[PDB]
Amino acid sequence: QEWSREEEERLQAIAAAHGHLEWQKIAEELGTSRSAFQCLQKFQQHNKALKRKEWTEEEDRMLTQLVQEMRVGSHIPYRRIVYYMEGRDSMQLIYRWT
DNA sequence: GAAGCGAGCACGGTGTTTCGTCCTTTCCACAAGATATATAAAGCCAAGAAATCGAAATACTTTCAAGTTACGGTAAGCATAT
Repeated sequence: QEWSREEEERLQAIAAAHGHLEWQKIAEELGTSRSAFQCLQKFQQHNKALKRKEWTEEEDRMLTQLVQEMRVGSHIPYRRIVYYMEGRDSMQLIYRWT
C-alpha cells in the first residue's frame, strides 16, 4: 500500500534526530513495515533540500564554460549541467538558458 | 754314347652361369546350399508425409528521455501627484 501523507513528518524527524546515518533503523522505528529503499524514494521526493534557489554570479561562469565546452548548436544538454552542477534538476534548469 | 741342364700336356682347382624342378597361387569344376513359396500370431526396427510446438522476426504497447507552453509571485528606476 502507498503512503497516506502521514509518515514523512515522523520519518524526517527521526532522521534529523539520528543524523541520517542508518535509514534501516529509522524505517524500523517508524513502523511502516516496508524496506528502507521503499520509503526513502518517497522521502527524497517530498524533501525540499533537493532543489536550489536564486542564482549567484559565480555559477554563471561554470554554466557558460560547460556550454562553450560541450554545447551543440541550438540544443544544450542540460543533463551534463545537472551531472556537474549539483542541486539543479532538469525541469527548471532550462530557464537558466531560455 | 749316356750323363747332366730346360723342357709338353694331362690334370686339377675355383667361380660363374645355366637348367630344372617345387612353390603358391590363378583358374576352374562337381556336389549340394538355401532359393524360391503357403501361413501367422506375436513386439520391435526403420524409411516417408501430416499435425504440433519452440524460436524469433517485424509490429505494436508501453515506459522513459527531452522541453517548451501555460502559469503564479516578487524587485528596480522612471514618471508623476500634492
